[PDB]
Amino acid sequence: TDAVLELPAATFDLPLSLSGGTQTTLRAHAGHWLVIYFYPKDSTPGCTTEGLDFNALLPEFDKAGAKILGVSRDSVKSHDNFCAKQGFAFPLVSDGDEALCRAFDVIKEKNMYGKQVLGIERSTFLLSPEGQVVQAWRKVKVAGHADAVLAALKAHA
Ligand code: NA
Ligand code: NA
Repeated sequence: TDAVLELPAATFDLPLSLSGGTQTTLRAHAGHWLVIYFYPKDSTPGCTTEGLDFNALLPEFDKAGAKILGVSRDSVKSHDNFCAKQGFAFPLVSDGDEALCRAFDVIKEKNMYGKQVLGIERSTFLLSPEGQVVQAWRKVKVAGHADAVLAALKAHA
């Protein structure tokens, strides 16, 4: 009833490689809210702006017991460098095989260059303590986005 997106059951058990060398799974986050934001490329202007915006709001997400994960298909080492340079205090998922991206249907196609071109569409989701995807933002506008996600989280929580 309250889900806006249905994930395959296996999605919740995928090993997600994080910055810093550990793995997590979505099921491992049971019992608390989770914000998952997908972005197309480490260390680019929009992705850096977005990450810094979430980072600045961490204490507000903490107040709500929520955790955040950023996701792109960059490598663990790329993510480590990005986190260190920017000072991010939340993890980044290295979804190199786009398994998590496909589950959330964020790999979108565009007819461009006389080709069918597939890429990550900037998107964010709110996952409830019981693993339901209860809100989505697609084709995300970075300006104001982290603030809007925090507001929605508070309203849902
Ligand atoms: Na960087
Ligand atoms: Na959760």
